[PDB]
Amino acid sequence: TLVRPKPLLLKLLKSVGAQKDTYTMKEVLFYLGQYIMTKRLYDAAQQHIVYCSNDLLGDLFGVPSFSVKEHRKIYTMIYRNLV
Amino acid sequence: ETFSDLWKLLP
Repeated sequence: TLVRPKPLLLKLLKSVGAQKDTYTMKEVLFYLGQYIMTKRLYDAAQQHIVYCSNDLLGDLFGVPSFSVKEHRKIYTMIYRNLV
Repeated sequence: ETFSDLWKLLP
């Protein structure tokens, strides 16, 4: 089943090329991954940590940083931004 | 451990 992103998540996915209004979780994760790489939000010395405190992604997820190794927490954060 | 590799392990 497709999901519908809330307006701010949708803005972020659109900034990396997404064109739809509805997505699979696989597509949201992909785009979110592209976004973090493009804006260089990961620590280049400690790659599993994403520092989003001064970025839109911080506003979206409500956290200053997060770990890519904490899979359950990433999905929780994404889910709050889906209808 | 690279971001790209590690992110691909989410699903």
